[PDB]
Amino acid sequence: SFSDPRFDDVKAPVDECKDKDMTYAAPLFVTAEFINNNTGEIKSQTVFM
Amino acid sequence: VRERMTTQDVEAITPQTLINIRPVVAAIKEFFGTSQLSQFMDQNNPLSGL
Amino acid sequence: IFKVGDTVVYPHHGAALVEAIETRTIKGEQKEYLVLKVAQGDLTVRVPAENAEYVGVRDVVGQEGLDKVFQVLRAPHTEEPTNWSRRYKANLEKLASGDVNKVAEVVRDLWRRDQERGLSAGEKRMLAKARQILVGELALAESTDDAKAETILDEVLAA
Ligand SMILES: C/C(=C\[C@H](C)CCCCC(=O)O)[C@@H]1O[C@@H]2C=C[C@@H]1OC(=O)\C=C/C=C\C=C\[C@H]1O[C@@H]3C[C@H]1O[C@@H](/C=C/C[C@H]1O[C@H](C[C@H](O)[C@H]1C)[C@@H](O)[C@@H](O)/C=C/CC/C=C/C2)[C@@H]3C
Repeated sequence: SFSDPRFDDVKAPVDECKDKDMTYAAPLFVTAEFINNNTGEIKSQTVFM
Repeated sequence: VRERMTTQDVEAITPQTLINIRPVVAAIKEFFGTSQLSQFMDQNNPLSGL
Repeated sequence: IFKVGDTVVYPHHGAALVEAIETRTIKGEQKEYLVLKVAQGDLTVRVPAENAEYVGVRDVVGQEGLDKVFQVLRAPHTEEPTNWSRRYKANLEKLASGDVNKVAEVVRDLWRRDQERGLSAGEKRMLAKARQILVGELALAESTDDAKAETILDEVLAA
């Protein structure tokens, strides 16, 4: 499955990114979850997208 | 993901072992750079920005 | 079998901790769905106790298996010919099998190997990974520190 994309803060402020040529970014966090139909478990990691 | 799903053995995987986000971030950066719709902000005056 | 707060080794992920045993619903029933977080992958694993024996989850073995592998090492003389691809496939299948004693014997064989020969790059990668998981299982077998288990290794590894 895939579930609940959420964000952190920005990596850097505006003019700092403009000066250091970095993209004004923010991380994506996603509550990913794997399930086997064979025996049945949740595998609920938090994948940085 | 579907490709490696069969190749990977059971009770040994996790979504971190399954998911490659490298093509996703490549698609995002390949759109924000080097597209047609992404553009330098034409900003010789704030009206041209607007 | 299992109660909340007990360490329990889950293959292949190794030692982990139970947070609760939920009885969540599917097909009407509610079963022994124990929610269990791990330390390495940072994920919560709902496990039903009805197939905890299917997946082969394990209460942490202590001094019995510890002195077992400590009986095995310091003369781990094994024969494997120069078919080193066959060797690597064999120990990789063993490593997938997840037996503590065999995994310990093979990483001590790798210690005996790189003591003289020097492993490959991915061979050393597999070496360090299996040392990591085996040392985590050891350091919770004596319920102690990673540095403690590494000093334990150094004082038993041909020692
Ligand atoms: C022909 C074209 C763009 C031309 C270069 C300029 C547009 C016509 C401007 C005009 O005459 O009024 C098209 O551009 C894209 C899609 C198809 C075409 O691609 C095309 O055939 C051409 C380019 C497609 C992508 C280019 C990406 C990068 O090339 C540089 C950096 C990135 O984008 C470009 C940005 C151009 C901004 C222009 O802005 C204009 C003024 C100047 O002509 C430019 C400063 C302003 O008038 C502004 O208001 C108009 C913007 C165009 C609206 C959206 C265009 C998307 C800059 C030249």
